[PDB]
Amino acid sequence: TLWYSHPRKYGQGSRCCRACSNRHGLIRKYGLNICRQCFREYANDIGFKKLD
Amino acid sequence: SVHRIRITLTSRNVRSLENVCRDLINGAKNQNLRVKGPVRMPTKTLRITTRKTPCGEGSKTWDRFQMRIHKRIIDLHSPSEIVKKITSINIEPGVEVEVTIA
Amino acid sequence: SGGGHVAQIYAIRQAISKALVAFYQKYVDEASKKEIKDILVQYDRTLLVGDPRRCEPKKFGGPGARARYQKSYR
Amino acid sequence: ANLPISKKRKFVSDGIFKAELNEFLTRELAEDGYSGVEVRVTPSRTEIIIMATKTQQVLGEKGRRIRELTAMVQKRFNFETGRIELYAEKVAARGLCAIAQAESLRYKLTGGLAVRRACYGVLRYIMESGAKGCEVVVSGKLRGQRAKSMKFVDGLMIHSGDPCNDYVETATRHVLLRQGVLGIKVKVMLPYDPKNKIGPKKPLPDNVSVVEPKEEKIYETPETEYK
Amino acid sequence: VKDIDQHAVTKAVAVFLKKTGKLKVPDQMDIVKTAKFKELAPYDPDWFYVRCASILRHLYHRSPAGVGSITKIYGGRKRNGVHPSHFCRAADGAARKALQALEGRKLSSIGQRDLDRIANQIVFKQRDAAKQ
RNA sequence: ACCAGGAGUGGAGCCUGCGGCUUAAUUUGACUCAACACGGGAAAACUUACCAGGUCGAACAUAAGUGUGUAAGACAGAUUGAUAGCUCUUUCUCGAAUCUAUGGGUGGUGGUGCAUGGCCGUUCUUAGUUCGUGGAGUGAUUUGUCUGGUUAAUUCCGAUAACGAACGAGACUCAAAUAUAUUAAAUAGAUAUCUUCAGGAUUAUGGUGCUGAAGCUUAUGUAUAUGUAAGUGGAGCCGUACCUGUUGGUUUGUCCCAUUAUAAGGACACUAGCUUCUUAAAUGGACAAAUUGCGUCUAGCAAUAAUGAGAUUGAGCAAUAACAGGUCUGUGAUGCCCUUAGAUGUCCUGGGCUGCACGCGCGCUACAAUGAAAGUAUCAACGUGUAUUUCCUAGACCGAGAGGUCCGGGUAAACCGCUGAACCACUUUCAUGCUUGGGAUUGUGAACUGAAACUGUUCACGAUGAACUUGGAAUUCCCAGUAAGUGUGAGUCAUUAACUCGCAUUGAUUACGUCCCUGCCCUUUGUACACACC
Repeated sequence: TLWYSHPRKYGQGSRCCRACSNRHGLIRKYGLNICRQCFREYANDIGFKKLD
Repeated sequence: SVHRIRITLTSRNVRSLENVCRDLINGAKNQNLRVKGPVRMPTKTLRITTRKTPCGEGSKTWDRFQMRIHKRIIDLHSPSEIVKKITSINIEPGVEVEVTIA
Repeated sequence: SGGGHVAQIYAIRQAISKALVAFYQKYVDEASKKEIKDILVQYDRTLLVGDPRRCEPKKFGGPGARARYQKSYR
Repeated sequence: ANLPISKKRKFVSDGIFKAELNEFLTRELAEDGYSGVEVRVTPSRTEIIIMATKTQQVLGEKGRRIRELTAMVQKRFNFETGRIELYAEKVAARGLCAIAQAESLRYKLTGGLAVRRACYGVLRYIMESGAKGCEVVVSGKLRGQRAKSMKFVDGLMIHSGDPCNDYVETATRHVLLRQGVLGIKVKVMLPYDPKNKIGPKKPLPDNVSVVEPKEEKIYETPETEYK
Repeated sequence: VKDIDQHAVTKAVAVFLKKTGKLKVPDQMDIVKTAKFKELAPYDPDWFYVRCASILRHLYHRSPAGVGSITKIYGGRKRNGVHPSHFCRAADGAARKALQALEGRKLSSIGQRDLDRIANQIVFKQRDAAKQ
């Protein structure tokens, strides 16, 4: 209610980090939301074998 | 009167995508379900690249990652009274059947 | 389709060359197939040398495939 | 439930789904030795086959731990109560999967720096369960202040190629040391062919086996009766 | 129409409707720069409605073609804003009212055999003109 | 790493990396190679860790009011940035978690990468590591791992002094060339013909042709077109088929039928559209006795044999011992230390990270005649796109524009879209004149995104035209669909790309080596070499 600003619906803030709650390091715009320093540990089991 | 139920099938593993033409389509063409053969689709490849390294300081290249999921479509010129049993058998891990009702 | 303002005109040559070679194989005459080949193959201007030279995947550190921008203070 | 979601976003939402189920299950069933999950999304029911070792405690009183499993995700993902069925299956060849063996090393390293009786015995049973190659390392502080990295190899670890894209099985374990920290990384190399091996892959990467040439009766006399 | 390329033919047709009173002159025609990239106004107006010859191939092969699908892909050789160049929409405006200059749905209903065959008779006459 | 070169940058403009400067604070990490368009770092605030004002409360037994209100909230005027009953002049109030001084735990983008883990980079465009048997030797450790041949290769041969050693490299993983020869289409359709959209006389003309045809105007009805006459004018008119073109279906074709209409059932071509193509799901695929005065019989370059194919062919994966490399600010990985109602935490209001006499690096904008202009011709592809959040867009409409409105499509080989991309190519306009080249600067309104813009949100219009004509010493990358030009998409996104990840088009000179120089890989080799010439 009081003392809670930021109508978040524009930009990054605050639609951030469905994997680590770390707002600065997100990769989002496919549907991943993995906070890609939390991707190499979390690459399996979500597909994504390397091929070249 | 007669229905044309066109059913998409997809999976990631091509071997299961090769498994389904071994068992499903011949259990229906034995009784004239009008499969019209394996309707393979182009796949949906996706490549994501980023910094592979937390604190990526040095020779600062990237890591590539790939994904391939392939589709193969089975349409049939047969009504609804025949096609409920093929939805029960055979079922495979990671295959997706989509039959429209309403 | 495809090609461009140069390379699309190229593929006419392979089409117009082999159009005679298959109509002469199965429909007209063996020596008619033979008389259209020996005139070509003297130097042939790659009318049938379909080199599969294609665009190569790109790499990192460059603006091109086999390029790399550099001088990180040598 | 049913969404108008794109199929490429349908497929990745499946991958992010199973990326969370293993999290608390490693957090909870590390003592029972959880290894694996197989998920199939069937019509009218979603079947999830969890692979765990100590199956006599994954159940609880009148299915107390069983109904604990269904209590997890039907409020986490808020899906329909009735489609979700979870079952923890006893793994076959517990010394062969060995990822729970790495997990129990945390339960083995609480004996006060027993590299001889326990960590040297880690490499015993995986050879007693018959691997051609295996690996453990210890990376962290041992015997004092400065950290020391020691290797424990026994076998044939190739580090490269599609057999190494298929034969190995990774396991990274951060166990909290009394002083500060310990990371544990184990690797295994498995005999994919011989025993039953219906679905590891049962391949052969390069090993060309050549059969007996079957020497022949070169004369081949008639001895012909006319029946 | 499937005769010789309309480098000269598009010059020809732009005067022919200009001869028959169907000019239908624009209002800011000395002001317009046909896009937010250009730095000089054009010399005249006849080059504007030359794209009836395009829709003799674009209604023929592409589609019954709207205004937005036309002008964005139309007229691109563009050097945009200086650091660095991009690609833009060419900013049609008043040429979406060029159907009044000609008088599931179709854009020009008279250019099927009534209007375009006369232009095809012109290139057939230009075949006789270029015959010597 | 050169040479033979090429394009460059280092000059100019500008944008950012960072120092320096300064500031309330201009948060900060990282110093060769391997910090320097990196922490995806393209930040108004948020992020943010920075600075300046504020702000929350969080355990426990103890314990003492008693429930004669321990509290908790607003008006009111101060305080405010707003209302913050945060405070409070003054008012009623659900009052009970008994709101405790006390255990202490909680939290942190606090400290430390000289506490580590994990991860990554280099050591790695090379060719090396290391174990069970022995004979070397008092031991260190050597032998194995070679004198040679050859290899990208510790790659094999052969000497052969463990071999049966084991990895590494090979090998396997991916990517368009490859018989549709086999089943395969809401991709695409080849086609075939049905057609319809029909010029021409390319055709044959039948009616017709100077008799007024074709064409031309006026009048008004109908709601201006058309009708007609007059007007009008002096050769053509109208119809067919051939030619060349829209369209619609040709799915087991036609006519059947059930059906509202597909199929067969009924017959015919007996195929009145089939699978070339895109798509593979597969085997195929230079699959190498490939011919060659055989080299230490062993791997005689030879291009040459094929005729999709003289590798279709590029990355990914990468050891051993390690280094005080990188990070505790990726993290509810985390030791230790720091703090805890007066917070570093946390949420609000702000600023700032963008501040500028200065150093620098990474790139784009040009320095114009292989052009700047105008049009015209007319070409891709990876991809891309909205369900619980407003994406992709088309279609009409308005507007110098920017953009605005209306009806749509598309959760997607399906709609955007067959995305009908730029540079080129084609007539011109310019006369080389810091010039119409080059667009920094700076006003101005016009936009628009977002609650909100001001070394800036970007975009419009019409003004403004600097610097700079090839860039000192220097120094970058690179041998084919490559360099390089020239673009699109993706990524960060409400709006902001000049970078970043691949896509695609256009398409060179020159090398087809050498061991000088900076390099690097282990064989003999002197040494005082050691923390290894720093």
